[PDB]
Amino acid sequence: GFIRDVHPYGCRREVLNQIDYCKKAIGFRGPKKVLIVGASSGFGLATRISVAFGGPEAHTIGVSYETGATDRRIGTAGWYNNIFFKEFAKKKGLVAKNFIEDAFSNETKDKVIKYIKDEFGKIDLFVYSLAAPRRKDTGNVYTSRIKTILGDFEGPTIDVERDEITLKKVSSASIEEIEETRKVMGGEDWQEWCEELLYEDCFSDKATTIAYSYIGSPRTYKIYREGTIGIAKKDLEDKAKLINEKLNRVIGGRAFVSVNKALVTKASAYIPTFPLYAAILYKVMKEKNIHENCIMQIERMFSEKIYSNEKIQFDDKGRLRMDDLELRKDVQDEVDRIWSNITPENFKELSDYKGYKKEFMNLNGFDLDGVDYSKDLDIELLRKLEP
Ligand SMILES: NC(=O)c1ccc[n+]([C@@H]2O[C@H](COP(=O)([O-])OP(=O)(O)OC[C@H]3O[C@@H](n4cnc5c(N)ncnc54)[C@H](O)[C@@H]3O)[C@@H](O)[C@H]2O)c1
Ligand code: NA
Repeated sequence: GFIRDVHPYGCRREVLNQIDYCKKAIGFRGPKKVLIVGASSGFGLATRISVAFGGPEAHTIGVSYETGATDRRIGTAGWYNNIFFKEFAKKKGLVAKNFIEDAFSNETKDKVIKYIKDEFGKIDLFVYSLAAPRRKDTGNVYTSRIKTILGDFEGPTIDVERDEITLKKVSSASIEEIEETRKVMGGEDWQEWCEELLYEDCFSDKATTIAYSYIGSPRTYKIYREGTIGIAKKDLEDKAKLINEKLNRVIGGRAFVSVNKALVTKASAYIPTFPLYAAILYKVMKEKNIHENCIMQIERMFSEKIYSNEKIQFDDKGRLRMDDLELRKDVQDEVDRIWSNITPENFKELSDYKGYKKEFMNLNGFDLDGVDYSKDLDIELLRKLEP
């Protein structure tokens, strides 16, 4: 029998690589009691590692939805990340709790809050960053769709299995899809978490909460500012204000949206035009030593913009812009320069495809220096592993 999409110890190592980046950094202080929804991967994971080993030596509750190994299956990356982060966190004497539940349901929130007042203590930083393809409740099921609102979006995607470009297309969304996508990817559940945490008295005074977005360049506005994702994110952005206002009154805190930069996801892999833009961008930004990955993105966000000596610099919209380096004039030009020369035949050498692909396999624990791949694994060893 063979591994599939996830390597369990490549996952250990990847978490560890991000921990080691954090341990070595200039270090910051601020949060001590931290709640993350969507803690098992991407920014949730990086945020969790950045607050635990960034030097705040903070305690964390991760909410995430993942499954593990049975005698037949191997389980998800996020599942293993949760386990290894616990392991490495307890070894440092920090609390890492794991609720592996549906975050959208009330009986989950009640589990979480119940846990906070009883054992954990007042949360000082709340990060909401779950990306689900679907939601529940009531008893209805809403599905998230990546679509336009008018016309078509076609552009190149990257087939990492076959190292080639494929032109893929995205059509227009029905009114209800526009609406299901807003229930999933908008800031409603965020808002409801926030409120229930506030009134059940779980926010430390001046406490902070973020949610994460993406804006992109004009090339992708049809999708990210105009489409079903853009409408979901403009809703999220809107709820940011309605919470900033509240927590500022009741407990003197703040809420806001952080606009992250272009990163390689699985879910970003089959949106048109973005895989290729990001691979180009990766090159551009590497030949300017300003490329950042997920953990550098978050480290920088905390130790320079949120929890630094200086005062917090917001955009003209109440949004923290961590895509500031991505959207710099010189950088965008160079992408637009390279874009017009890219072909299905030469793309591998005009964009940082290598790095783009490396970063894909790494999410899943593949292609990592520090791991023995030809080695075999034991299924009974992975199942006994618990969060
Ligand atoms: N390039 C991009 O398209 C791009 C760039 C920057 C930011 N983003 C934004 O990044 C944010 C996070 O990106 P990511 O890479 O961190 O995502 P990710 O997909 O890696 O993270 C998903 C998290 O959601 C958790 N989750 C999923 N369903 C859940 C559920 N039902 N209940 C509880 N938890 C659940 C998952 O367990 C996981 O923790 C997203 O909000 C996305 O919009 C996207
Ligand atoms: Na996340």
